[PDB]
Amino acid sequence: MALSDTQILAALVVALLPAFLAFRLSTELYK
Amino acid sequence: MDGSYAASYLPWILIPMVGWLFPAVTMGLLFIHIESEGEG
Amino acid sequence: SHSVKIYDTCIGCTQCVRACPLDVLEMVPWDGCKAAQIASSPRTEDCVGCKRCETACPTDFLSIRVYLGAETTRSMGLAY
Amino acid sequence: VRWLAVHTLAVPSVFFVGAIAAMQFIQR
Amino acid sequence: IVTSIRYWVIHSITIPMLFIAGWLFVSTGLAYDAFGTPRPDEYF
Amino acid sequence: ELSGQPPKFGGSTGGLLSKANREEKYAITWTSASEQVFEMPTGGAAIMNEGENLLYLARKEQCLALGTQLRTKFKPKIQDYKIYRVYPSGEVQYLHPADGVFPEKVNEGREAQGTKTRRIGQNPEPVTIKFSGKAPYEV
Amino acid sequence: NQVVQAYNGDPFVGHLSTPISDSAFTRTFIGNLPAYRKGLSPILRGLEVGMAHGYFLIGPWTLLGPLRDSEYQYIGGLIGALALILVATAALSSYGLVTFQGEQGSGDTLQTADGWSQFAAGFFVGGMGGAFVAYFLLENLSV
Ligand code: CLA
Ligand code: CLA
Ligand code: CLA
Ligand code: HEM
Ligand SMILES: CC1=C(/C=C/C(C)=C\C=C\C(C)=C\C=C\C=C(C)\C=C\C=C(C)\C=C\C2=C(C)C(=O)CCC2(C)C)C(C)(C)C[C@H](O)C1
Ligand SMILES: CC1=C(/C=C/C(C)=C/C=C/C(C)=C/C=C/C=C(C)/C=C/C=C(C)/C=C/C2=C(C)C(=O)CCC2(C)C)C(C)(C)CCC1
Ligand SMILES: CC1=C(/C=C/C(C)=C/C=C/C(C)=C/C=C/C=C(C)/C=C/C=C(C)/C=C/C2=C(C)CCCC2(C)C)C(C)(C)CCC1
Ligand SMILES: CC1=C(/C=C/C(C)=C/C=C/C(C)=C/C=C/C=C(C)/C=C/C=C(C)/C=C/C2=C(C)CCCC2(C)C)C(C)(C)CCC1
Ligand code: SF4
Ligand code: SF4
Repeated sequence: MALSDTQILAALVVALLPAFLAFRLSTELYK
Repeated sequence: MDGSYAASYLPWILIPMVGWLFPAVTMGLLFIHIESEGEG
Repeated sequence: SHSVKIYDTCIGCTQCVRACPLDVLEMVPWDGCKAAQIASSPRTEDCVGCKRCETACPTDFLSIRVYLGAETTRSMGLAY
Repeated sequence: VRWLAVHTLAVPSVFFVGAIAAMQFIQR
Repeated sequence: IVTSIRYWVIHSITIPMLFIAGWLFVSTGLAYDAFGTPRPDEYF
Repeated sequence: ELSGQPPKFGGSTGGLLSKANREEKYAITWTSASEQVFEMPTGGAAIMNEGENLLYLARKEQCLALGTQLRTKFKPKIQDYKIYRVYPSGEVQYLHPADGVFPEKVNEGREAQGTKTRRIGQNPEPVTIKFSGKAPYEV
Repeated sequence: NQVVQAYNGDPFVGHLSTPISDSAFTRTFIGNLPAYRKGLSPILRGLEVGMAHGYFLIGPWTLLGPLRDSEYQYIGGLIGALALILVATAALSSYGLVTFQGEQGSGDTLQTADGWSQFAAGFFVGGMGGAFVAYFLLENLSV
């Protein structure tokens, strides 16, 4: 059966974390 | 435009942000940074 | 700005000085050649790196070399 | 009514987000 | 019909001017003055 | 300051721009024995006066091109041209000739700078001077 | 007789006198424009400039835009004009932020950070005013 919209929203919430980690890594590499 | 996939409203807002809001913001910030004088 | 270096193979032929259009080179007294003169580049901040000085040099390879570096308003030849 | 129920929250929120957006630049 | 047209017009007049009003309020020396928040220069 | 009597010119669009009054400009002065016609390095031809003349340009290369034209393209040659750099603050730095004698000829009192004591083939290898921020000619 | 001479008395500058470069009518018309007039506050300058520049932008989308066929035509033109004026204000603010962030002078009140910011704000509000008045003129009824 197809995905549920709650799954999509949860996927976005989960993907929030690698965004923050990537921002931190980029700022560290900028130094 | 609309589709039968779940959460069909997500493209309606996500695509304009990644097409207008995000590019405008990043080019604005980059233009500000690349022009800040001093501290070479 | 560009860097202009004169090596010890110069024969004091003065061609490089005349070929320079932005008045960067000069003839100074010397002893290592028959002509008893050598080339100097006191005003390298005005050199645009047009390589005319090298084109005028008659020695094997080049007794005068021009290395292009940081670009300023003068070295880029800008009128605006 | 629903009109007030939405506007009482909407009409200050845009003002406030514009304020914070400007503060994100006013910092020296 | 015309009702949606008026809805769009009313929502186009107000949102940009409200955002810019907030931006002007905090950009000038109004936010510090009204709310009592000190500007960074006066700090001792 | 400097002398005057600009050459009789109708002007052109190839002259100075904002940089002239914001970064620097250049001046060239020379004394000619006749009121004749020369070629402006900015496009067009201009009449230079009998006596002293002063001309403002935007680049040192233009001044030296005009100096070359003066020295070579006239039967009574001109050898007294002077080139100064005019800063936006009114400070004037005398550029060419440096010591008053032309750079093409040997003269005492020069410092002999920019000279390497080795051949171009004896430069140090790039690998040996790695992580020194200097190219082989810089050492 | 000669209508073409040096630009403002110095031939050596990169300009020439033309019947449109320094004519009396040219200087009078240019000098009285809102961006070049005398004794006008930067905020009012921006208001006056934005009014016209947002008034005239209502045109192309109303007649040529994708919604020109439907009744949602003048509304589409209005939305396009508002978006364009918003982006214009953003660009003006960015230019002001990046240009006059060094030393500040008051010889010209337009060429300073606070002056340019006031110009941008007035330009925004004038753009909205002009676009909306143009829509009110063009759009039928809706009242
Ligand atoms: C790199 C992988 C990748 C790529 C190329 C796309 C591509 C696309 N996604 Mg998508 N997406 C991804 C991963 C990706 N997705 C992931 C992991 C998720 C789970 C959170 C989603 C969730 C998602 C949703 C919910 C929607 C899209 C939509 C879209 C389409 C609209 C354009 C867009 O990306 O903005 C919107 C997409 C996002 C904001 C996703 C965030 C970006 C992901 C999470 C990470 C990308 C980082 C990337 C490596 C950065 C590289 C930088 C490089 C260019 C220099 C487009 C086809 C839209 C669509 O299908 O419209 C019809 C839509 O509504 N995506
Ligand atoms: C789509 C393009 C466009 C259009 C239609 C307008 C339209 C307008 N602008 Mg505007 N402007 C634009 C882009 C545009 N602008 C851009 C990109 C900028 C950023 C620099 C500006 C900055 C700006 C300022 C700062 C001002 C205007 C003003 C004006 C108004 C008066 C017209 C004017 O400036 O004098 C006409 C234009 C000139 C005199 C400039 C020179 C144009 C060339 C050199 C003409 C060549 C001469 C030639 C011989 C004429 C004959 C040619 C042919 C017919 C034979 C008018 C509503 C003024 C205003 O507020 O009015 C209310 C004003 O003060 N504009
Ligand atoms: C120059 C080439 C050109 C031209 C004239 C047009 C024209 C048009 N396109 Mg189009 N387009 C083009 C290239 C072009 N396109 C390209 C290369 C692409 C991408 C491949 C597109 C993609 C595209 C899309 C996706 C859409 C259009 C649409 C449209 C129409 C309305 C939107 C519009 O442009 O007006 C809006 C207004 C502007 C863009 C700005 C107006 C600029 C003004 C008029 C300049 C005036 C200067 C002034 C006169 C200077 C003198 C000043 C003096 C008087 C003082 C219109 C017929 C839309 C449509 O369907 O309509 C039928 C639409 O949805 N276009
Ligand atoms: C003076 C300011 C405003 C006035 C007079 C006004 C007026 C109205 C009116 C008459 C409606 C009814 C139309 C409808 O519900 O479809 C409406 C709806 C709405 N307004 Fe506003 N508006 C104002 C500002 C704003 C702003 C700044 C926002 C920002 C989000 C906003 C959010 C909304 C929303 C979300 C609706 C839809 C209500 C619904 O769907 O139930 N309003 N407004
Ligand atoms: C008249 C004049 C001058 C001379 C100007 C001349 C001769 C020509 C100028 C032409 C210009 C400036 C043309 C400008 C064109 C702009 C266009 C084509 C804009 C298109 C915009 C679109 C289609 C936007 C679409 C969108 C918007 C608004 C969004 O926000 C996002 C969505 C989307 C991409 C659809 C000068 C001398 C420059 C200054 C003087 O003050 C006034
Ligand atoms: C809050 C919330 C909700 C909504 C959440 C929303 C809306 C979330 C949106 C999430 C998004 C939008 C995620 C975006 C992710 C982006 C990523 C993961 C980017 C990764 C980049 C990487 C890995 C590396 C980049 C780079 C590096 C490392 C460099 O050094 C420079 C080059 C460069 C390429 C830049 C809802 C209401 C649902 C429920 C309640 C909670
Ligand atoms: C995040 C993300 C990503 C990335 C993205 C990107 C990076 C993007 C970029 C972006 C961009 C890149 C953007 C752009 C935009 C643009 C625009 C928006 C423009 C506009 C324009 C117009 C409007 C035009 C107009 C005109 C002209 C100018 C001329 C002719 C005519 C016409 C009208 C056409 C990906 C994919 C990985 C996916 C995941 C997420
Ligand atoms: C006065 C006026 C006006 C004008 C305005 C202005 C003046 C504007 C400006 C504008 C501007 C001034 C803008 C800017 C822009 C910018 C940009 C758009 C940028 C981009 C960027 C990019 C492209 C990036 C790239 C990069 C880099 C750099 C590095 C890293 C990588 C990358 C690639 C990312 C108008 C018309 C309105 C009207 C009237 C008045
Ligand atoms: S052209 Fe070469 S050989 Fe002649 S003086 Fe100059 S550097 Fe020496
Ligand atoms: S590169 Fe050109 S400007 Fe530089 S010294 Fe050689 S001839 Fe003169």
